[PDB]
Amino acid sequence: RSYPCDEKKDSVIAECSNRRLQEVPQTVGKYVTELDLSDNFITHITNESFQGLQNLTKINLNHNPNGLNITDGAFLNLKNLRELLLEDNQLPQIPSGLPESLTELSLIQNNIYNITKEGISRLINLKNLYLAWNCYFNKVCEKTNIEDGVFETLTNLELLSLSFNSLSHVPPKLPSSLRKLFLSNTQIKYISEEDFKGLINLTLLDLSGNCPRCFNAPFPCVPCDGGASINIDRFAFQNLTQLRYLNLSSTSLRKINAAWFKNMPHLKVLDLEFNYLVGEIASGAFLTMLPRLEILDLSFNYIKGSYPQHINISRNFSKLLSLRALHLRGYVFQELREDDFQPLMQLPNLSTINLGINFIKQIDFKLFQNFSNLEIIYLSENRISPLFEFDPHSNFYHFTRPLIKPQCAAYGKALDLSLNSIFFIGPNQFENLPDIACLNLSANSNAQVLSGTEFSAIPHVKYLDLTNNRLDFDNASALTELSDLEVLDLSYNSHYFRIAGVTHHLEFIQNFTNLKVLNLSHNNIYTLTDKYNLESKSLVELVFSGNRLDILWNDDDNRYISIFKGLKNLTRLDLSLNRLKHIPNEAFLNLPASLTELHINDNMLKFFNWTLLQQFPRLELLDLRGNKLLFLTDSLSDFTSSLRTLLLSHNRISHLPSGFLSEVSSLKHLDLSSNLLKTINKSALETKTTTKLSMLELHGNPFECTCDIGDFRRWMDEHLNVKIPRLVDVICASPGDQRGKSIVSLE
Amino acid sequence: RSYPCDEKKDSVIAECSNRRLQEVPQTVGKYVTELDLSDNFITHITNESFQGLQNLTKINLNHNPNGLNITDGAFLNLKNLRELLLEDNQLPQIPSGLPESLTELSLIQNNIYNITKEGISRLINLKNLYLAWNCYFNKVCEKTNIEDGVFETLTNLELLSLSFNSLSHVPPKLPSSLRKLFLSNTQIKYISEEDFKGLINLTLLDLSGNCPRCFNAPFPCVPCDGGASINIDRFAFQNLTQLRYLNLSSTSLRKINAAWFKNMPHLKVLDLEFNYLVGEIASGAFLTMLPRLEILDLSFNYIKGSYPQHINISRNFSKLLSLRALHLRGYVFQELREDDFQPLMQLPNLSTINLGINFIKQIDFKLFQNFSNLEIIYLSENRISPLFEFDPHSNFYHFTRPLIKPQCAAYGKALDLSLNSIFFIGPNQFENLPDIACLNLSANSNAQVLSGTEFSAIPHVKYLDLTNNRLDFDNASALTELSDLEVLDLSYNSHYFRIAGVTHHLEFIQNFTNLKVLNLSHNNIYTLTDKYNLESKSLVELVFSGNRLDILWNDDDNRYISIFKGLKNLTRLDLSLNRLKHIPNEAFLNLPASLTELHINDNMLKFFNWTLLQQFPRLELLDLRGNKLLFLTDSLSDFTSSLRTLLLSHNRISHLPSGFLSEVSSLKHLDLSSNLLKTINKSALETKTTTKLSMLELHGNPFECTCDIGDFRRWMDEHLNVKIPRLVDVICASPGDQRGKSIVSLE
Ligand SMILES: *[C@@H]1O[C@H](CO)[C@@H](O[C@@H]2O[C@H](CO)[C@@H](O[C@@H]3O[C@H](CO)[C@@H](O)[C@H](O)[C@@H]3O)[C@H](O)[C@H]2NC(C)=O)[C@H](O)[C@H]1NC(C)=O
Ligand SMILES: *[C@@H]1O[C@H](CO)[C@@H](O[C@@H]2O[C@H](CO)[C@@H](O[C@@H]3O[C@H](CO)[C@@H](O)[C@H](O)[C@@H]3O)[C@H](O)[C@H]2NC(C)=O)[C@H](O)[C@H]1NC(C)=O
Ligand SMILES: *[C@@H]1O[C@H](CO)[C@@H](O[C@@H]2O[C@H](CO)[C@@H](O[C@@H]3O[C@H](CO)[C@@H](O)[C@H](O)[C@@H]3O)[C@H](O)[C@H]2NC(C)=O)[C@H](O)[C@H]1NC(C)=O
Ligand SMILES: *[C@@H]1O[C@H](CO)[C@@H](O[C@@H]2O[C@H](CO)[C@@H](O[C@@H]3O[C@H](CO)[C@@H](O)[C@H](O)[C@@H]3O)[C@H](O)[C@H]2NC(C)=O)[C@H](O)[C@H]1NC(C)=O
Ligand SMILES: CCCCc1cc2c(o1)c(N)nc1ccccc12
Ligand SMILES: CCCCc1cc2c(o1)c(N)nc1ccccc12
Ligand SMILES: *[C@@H]1O[C@H](CO)[C@@H](O)[C@H](O)[C@H]1NC(C)=O
Ligand SMILES: *[C@@H]1O[C@H](CO)[C@@H](O)[C@H](O)[C@H]1NC(C)=O
Ligand SMILES: *[C@@H]1O[C@H](CO)[C@@H](O)[C@H](O)[C@H]1NC(C)=O
Ligand SMILES: *[C@@H]1O[C@H](CO)[C@@H](O)[C@H](O)[C@H]1NC(C)=O
Ligand SMILES: *[C@@H]1O[C@H](CO)[C@@H](O)[C@H](O)[C@H]1NC(C)=O
Ligand SMILES: *[C@@H]1O[C@H](CO)[C@@H](O)[C@H](O)[C@H]1NC(C)=O
Ligand SMILES: *[C@@H]1O[C@H](CO)[C@@H](O)[C@H](O)[C@H]1NC(C)=O
Ligand SMILES: *[C@@H]1O[C@H](CO)[C@@H](O)[C@H](O)[C@H]1NC(C)=O
Ligand SMILES: *[C@@H]1O[C@H](CO)[C@@H](O)[C@H](O)[C@H]1NC(C)=O
Ligand SMILES: *[C@@H]1O[C@H](CO)[C@@H](O)[C@H](O)[C@H]1NC(C)=O
Ligand SMILES: *[C@@H]1O[C@H](CO)[C@@H](O)[C@H](O)[C@H]1NC(C)=O
Ligand SMILES: *[C@@H]1O[C@H](CO)[C@@H](O)[C@H](O)[C@H]1NC(C)=O
Ligand SMILES: *[C@@H]1O[C@H](CO)[C@@H](O)[C@H](O)[C@H]1NC(C)=O
Ligand SMILES: *[C@@H]1O[C@H](CO)[C@@H](O)[C@H](O)[C@H]1NC(C)=O
Ligand SMILES: *[C@@H]1O[C@H](CO)[C@@H](O)[C@H](O)[C@H]1NC(C)=O
Ligand SMILES: *[C@@H]1O[C@H](CO)[C@@H](O)[C@H](O)[C@H]1NC(C)=O
Ligand SMILES: *[C@@H]1O[C@H](CO)[C@@H](O)[C@H](O)[C@H]1NC(C)=O
Ligand SMILES: *[C@@H]1O[C@H](CO)[C@@H](O)[C@H](O)[C@H]1NC(C)=O
Repeated sequence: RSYPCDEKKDSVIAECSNRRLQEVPQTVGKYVTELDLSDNFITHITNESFQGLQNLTKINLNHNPNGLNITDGAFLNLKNLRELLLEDNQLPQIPSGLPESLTELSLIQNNIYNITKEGISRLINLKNLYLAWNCYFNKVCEKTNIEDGVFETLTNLELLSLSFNSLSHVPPKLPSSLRKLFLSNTQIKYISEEDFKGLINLTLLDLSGNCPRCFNAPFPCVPCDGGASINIDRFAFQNLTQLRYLNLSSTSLRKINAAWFKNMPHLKVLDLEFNYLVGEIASGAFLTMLPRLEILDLSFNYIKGSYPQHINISRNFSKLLSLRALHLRGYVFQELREDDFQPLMQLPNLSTINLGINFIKQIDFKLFQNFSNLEIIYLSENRISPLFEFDPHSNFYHFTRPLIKPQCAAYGKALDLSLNSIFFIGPNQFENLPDIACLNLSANSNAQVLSGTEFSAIPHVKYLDLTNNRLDFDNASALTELSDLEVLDLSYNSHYFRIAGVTHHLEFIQNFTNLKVLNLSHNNIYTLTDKYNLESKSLVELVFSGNRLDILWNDDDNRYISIFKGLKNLTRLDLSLNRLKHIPNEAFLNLPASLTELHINDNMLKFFNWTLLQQFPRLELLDLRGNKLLFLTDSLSDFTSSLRTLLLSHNRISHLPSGFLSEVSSLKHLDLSSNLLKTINKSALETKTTTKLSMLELHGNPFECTCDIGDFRRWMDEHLNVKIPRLVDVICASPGDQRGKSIVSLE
Repeated sequence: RSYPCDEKKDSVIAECSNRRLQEVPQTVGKYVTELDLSDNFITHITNESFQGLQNLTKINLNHNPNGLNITDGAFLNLKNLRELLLEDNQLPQIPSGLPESLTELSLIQNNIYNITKEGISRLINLKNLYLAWNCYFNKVCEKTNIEDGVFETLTNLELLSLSFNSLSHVPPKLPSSLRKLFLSNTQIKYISEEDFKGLINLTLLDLSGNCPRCFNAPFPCVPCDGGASINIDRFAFQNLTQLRYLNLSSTSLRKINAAWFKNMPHLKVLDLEFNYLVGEIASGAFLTMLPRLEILDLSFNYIKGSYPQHINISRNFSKLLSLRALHLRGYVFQELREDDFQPLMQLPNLSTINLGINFIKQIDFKLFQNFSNLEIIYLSENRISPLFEFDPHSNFYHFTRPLIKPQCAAYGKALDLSLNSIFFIGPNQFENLPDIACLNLSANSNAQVLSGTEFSAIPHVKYLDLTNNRLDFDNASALTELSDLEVLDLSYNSHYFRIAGVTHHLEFIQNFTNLKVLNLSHNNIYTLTDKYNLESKSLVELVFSGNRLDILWNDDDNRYISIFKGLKNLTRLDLSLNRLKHIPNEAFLNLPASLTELHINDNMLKFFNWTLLQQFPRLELLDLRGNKLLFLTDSLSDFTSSLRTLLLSHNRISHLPSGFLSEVSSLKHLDLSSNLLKTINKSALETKTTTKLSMLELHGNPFECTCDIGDFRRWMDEHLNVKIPRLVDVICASPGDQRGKSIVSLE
């Protein structure tokens, strides 16, 4: 049994990260090809650390310890080591005597201020070299010395990242093999005609954050004198004929030279965020030179102190024939009129329009249907009313998550109006819109009494997000015009639900013949009007977490005893976070017999009636994590032949009954972590049959490592293929001389 | 080392199929959850076959042997057996005493004519039961007796397949749990009001092939008397409110009762192929009752002997608001005019139109751009000119592969004009078309001299399929108007290439700045005009199989010695099937130094100069399978530190040199199957280092199983994680007493 790592198997990974290791383990399998030792407490690497492990092609030593001392030549023996990750190790230098086999080396987030021939010029197979984020913001550090011609040797180098270092000039003598060159936030003020003249293979150039626009910066930001623009020679990009990505965000551009793009016939992504380009947006010649451009980001180009009535888009936007996505967040303007987006309306592939964070107060919605074919109309975070801190592997200037959840966007055209002030829905709000399938009205503080007409103009919504509002369910016909609805999210509408004296009608749920997923979480539901039962022939999943089943199922009240029984198709039910101390037997018995997955985690349960599992013959997963359960039934084998996964972590169990690990015929995964087990008896292991488990989780119990643990230790050896994860965290609490050892120590 | 099965690891599969096993192996790992024993020579199953293997949830015994004798209660001990596959085993009955744990049982393609309570009524957890294809066509077999109420017990049954059995009537007493009911080709002539009256959960109903349309059938086909229609009671489908799929193909329908669909508000797929519905296509009321229908298949509804001028589509097609795909193959008509498809033109989601196999002679192509948004215009196999045999798990009436290759369709709008008679391209052929990205002109016997203007009206093609034509490359500007082209398929244009006295100009390949993949296979290329070199800065993959490099690289001719050198970006090169007996050193040396993958398989090579691998430092895969190589270099370790996979199966190698399995630092996968190895020496195994292999293939060598094989056998035990597949086929050829044993036998 592999220790302290967990092995996964076109290569074999030893997962050994975040395990408190104070040394490289000397027990790595000889068949391992990738070794992850990140996030431990390792302080020395030498030539003995990985002795003879010639199958290792990748080693991850990021974030050690929690500086890392690597001797000269420590890795030199590894003849096929290709990838070495040494991020966030407080290194003062590039380690010497690295193996010539390397194709990827990462030294991100260290204290390296000297890039030398001695450290890298021998690494002639290098393909990707990451040196970003060694000297930046208000760190105490030195300007980076790049030894003249250090990279010139590296004739296979395709990616070089030097961002977030103090460089002052583009390094000379770069190899023409480069494809991707990242020089963001390097304090370069001037790009010469010579800087990139031989980089005829380059596909990506990142010059962002040189002469930055520092107003309202979320980091320590140092502008060029006067807040001046980066200075880019007219001929700087003359031979960059392979460029697809160009990042000039936060370079304090006021002017774009259209002829910069004369010899980039492939440019596909242009990032121009956080500049001063309102004037170029209105009249820019560069827009005519980009007929293959797919993504244009012009976000945060606002004029400080200016709140113009309208956005001013050049007619030359009509020449962006391949455009797919246009991001215009943070331009800052009051009203969007149809005439204002005329230049975009014939572009055949413009599918995403992003107008987030513009403080727009009014939109002429009819305009969107006159575009050729929008699929994402993203208007989140405006003012519409009724009609180390930075991840070095992510984008610095924006989030990269999808604008609209993929599960909602998969249904078809999407309109996102979240985080505005559309506090009620008037009879004309959705007039003249495309056939919207995905609608987001989250966080509009909406208090509407939905009554069956409000979405009549967009009646084919399939995924509706009404979260974080204050909906008032006073009318049983709410939402019944949406006949095709499949997903409804009503999470965080507690406002009226918490008030006993107003009405709460959830009758409408029965009207949907296509509804599959319903989220009622965090509504503080404790009382309903007239009809006490939820009913649906179609619903498969109900999330009811964060409500008050403790009240609904109070022992003095019989009204809600079948609240979910009428969800005749239900397979997944989440009752977590409902303050439950015990469930009435009759209420448990009235849960739908169709259930396969039942979550009751994070309640306060001291009692569970196991016998009632006899009435759920399709139940595969039962989650009771995070409760106060003091004991387990001794008869689970009599109550289920379907249960596959039983999650019981974070309870107060101190004894495992006879047969618990063997007798349930279908049980594969049993999580008993973070309970109060001191031992596991022989009788628990085996009765008439032998275990069918494939995973048993036990970390965080106070095991007693006397000879009384001997039967379980022998059982572990007889049953190697029962995975017990985190053996390093399956720790003797006693006796004193064994405290802190994994139970897997001692004999 | 697991034998005779190969183990793969949320479950562990023992792959044990097609290994000539004459008995269930008694060596299955106790941790195995799915056991595949299909396609062996097993003839008996008893209660000893799977004794104690309580982790088995799935067993596949299909196609044994190559009848299978299963004793009463043989599987009864397995308490969690869920899936049992027993297809094509010549069973005369349902096995008795099957385990109550079963949720899936397949008895497809047996000799079972009796469905009895004794066999199935105890299986109350069954969810899917397959009994199809036990009595059909001209098999000698009996009508199926279904014991009254046999399925009524099965209150969890969701899928029941009885197709291709002689049933005569729908069985009574079906459980209302059913979701999918397949009764294709069951000789049922009449559907009563009672037949499906309680099936309120049904989503799929398959009644195809009852009262079949037998003209030109590719199987023995028995029509209803007179060729009459199936007889479906008006109220037959009255309660099938959950139906999404309805298959009435080949039921000899002339009339569709529109009110059959009155209570199917969810119907999504309607299959009506091989009927007599020309009159209903022209005027059918049913088209108004299907506003959620996505796929309509009306293929092969032609009137025998009739070749009308035009197709006649009802205006009611305009009511099919959700339609995505319309299949109208085999209607048979002469000309497609714009007025004829008016009813389809406003449907917003109609993305696929399939008019295959109509013998259409003329098309008004401008019509397609007036649809709302077609993405697949499939006109393959028409007459346009210049302007057991059946897989029981597939569809019986059509192929299910995508109409257009997904790699071509991923680029955008697709027009497939393959298998017509467009034998030259005139100046107006592609006028008035949408912006086509994927164009298929395969198999039009096209002899055009392409000259740089023929695709001017559709200049943004990205994936062009010109295979199986007779292109005449007399003009160096061919195809140069397609500036965005990324994939070009010129396979099987040997016609003019085989003629020495006509010109062959391939200069144009250099003009494409986006070209990634070029297929020149099967062109019999042996001579080019003026320029002897292929050149491209962008190309990554060239397929040159099936040409005459043997001639191009003849020792008396220096003209083609750098033919591929100018493909400066190339990583994948396929030179298979070029009749090569030896490659000139200088020609091998002139292959691009960028190569990662090089295929020279299926030539006639007796010589390979291994030393020349020193000039390919990115080479990862080398494929030399299917040649005549008599020996291997002894120095491969000196010639490469990049080679990962070396494929040498089907050559004539009889000795492995010292260090072959250990000394190449990067070599992981070595295929030496089907050579003439008698032994593997100690020195081959290990020299300064020890093996880095993770896979070694050795099946089909004539091994000598004397004590001289002892060093290799010990090495196999020391190196368990070097996978040697198919140990059953790694067979002693000698001595006589060991012949036929796996080398893994004997000590
Ligand atoms: C409707 O609009 C709301 C508000 O814009 C969307 O809420 C946002 O949803 C995203 C995506 O899930 C949340 O980001 C994620 O958060 C977690 C951190 O807890 C992280 O694991 C992910 O990496 C990701 O960043 C975001 O915080 C949340 N914003 C707010 C204010 O709640 C919602 O997704 C939209 N609905 C649809 C259907 O698109
Ligand atoms: C309200 O309840 C729904 C239903 O549970 C929540 O949406 C669901 O959120 C889960 C993630 O918690 C999604 O599952 C995940 O899907 C991703 C992408 O396929 C997968 O990679 C993950 O491993 C996991 O399976 C699930 O798809 C999603 N369902 C739908 C219909 O969107 C929703 O987030 C809840 N709302 C609030 C405000 O919490
Ligand atoms: C352009 O049109 C031609 C002719 O219609 C297409 O050729 C056809 O391609 C399909 C798909 O690959 C072939 O089917 C496949 O064949 C093999 C059997 O060898 C099988 O492995 C697959 O399961 C599949 O059935 C088909 O035989 C072939 N037809 C002919 C007459 O050659 C071609 O794919 C079209 N090109 C594009 C880009 O879509
Ligand atoms: C002419 O040469 C091209 C380039 O090799 C051939 O198309 C390629 O065919 C291979 C299959 O042999 C495709 O790879 C396969 O892709 C599928 C789907 O992703 C994957 O599941 C398989 O495991 C395998 O990777 C490859 O995608 C495809 N390339 C393109 C650009 O379509 C083409 O078939 C050849 N033409 C003739 C007539 O043989
Ligand atoms: C996103 C741009 C930062 C400068 C700015 C503009 C505005 C705000 O902040 C800001 N915080 N609120 C506003 C409210 C109405 C109109 C303009 C703004
Ligand atoms: C696909 C329909 C089978 C009956 C049929 C019609 C025709 C053929 O076969 C057939 N084989 N060739 C034809 C040529 C021109 C017009 C009609 C046909
Ligand atoms: C680094 O570790 C080595 C031993 O591996 C030790 O001799 C040396 O003192 C350490 N270096 C520093 C700067 O602490
Ligand atoms: C530049 O790219 C080409 C492919 O067109 C390639 O052959 C060349 O090796 C690259 N340049 C280098 C490695 O300097
Ligand atoms: C629009 O997108 C489609 C699908 O990706 C592509 O085929 C087409 O060439 C694009 N049109 C333009 C003008 O780029
Ligand atoms: C709609 O779009 C077209 C361009 O496709 C434009 O000419 C026209 O002015 C727009 N119509 C309206 C009403 O804005
Ligand atoms: C709900 O609102 C509708 C539309 O206003 C109204 O006609 C109906 O009477 C109300 N429904 C109730 C009270 O159930
Ligand atoms: C909602 O469903 C009930 C049947 O349970 C029906 O009485 C009611 O009319 C439906 N309401 C609407 C507006 O469809
Ligand atoms: C029950 O759920 C499944 C899965 O979503 C669905 O196929 C079926 O239509 C549902 N049943 C009903 C009556 O709506
Ligand atoms: C379990 O539930 C049933 C009532 O439904 C009862 O017979 C048995 O007493 C229960 N156990 C407990 C602890 O209430
Ligand atoms: C079932 O598999 C587990 C490993 O997942 C193994 O330890 C156990 O012995 C097996 N049980 C039986 C009865 O074979
Ligand atoms: C089937 O095999 C059993 C032994 O397992 C044997 O007794 C019996 O004769 C066989 N049945 C037939 C019909 O051959
Ligand atoms: C019919 O489907 C429903 C879901 O709406 C389900 O509750 C019921 O169990 C199914 N019918 C059966 C099992 O007979
Ligand atoms: C058309 O398809 C889209 C995307 O799948 C879907 O949102 C929409 O509802 C469909 N329109 C109709 C009329 O079915
Ligand atoms: C084009 O399509 C529309 C329906 O969208 C139809 O009314 C019109 O008649 C068609 N035009 C031509 C020229 O066929
Ligand atoms: C190829 O054809 C073009 C168009 O016909 C013609 O103008 C040109 O002269 C020819 N190109 C040659 C012979 O290279
Ligand atoms: C094709 O490429 C060559 C340069 O190698 C150039 O002479 C020729 O003009 C190009 N032809 C066309 C039609 O673009
Ligand atoms: C070489 O190939 C890669 C992968 O397709 C591509 O990124 C690059 O553009 C190519 N180089 C040239 C010069 O076209
Ligand atoms: C391998 O190639 C080179 C010539 O390029 C030569 O030195 C050596 O003789 C060659 N070996 C054979 C067998 O030709
Ligand atoms: C490398 O891994 C193989 C299994 O893939 C193993 O048999 C061999 O002993 C390993 N070699 C070394 C040097 O550890």
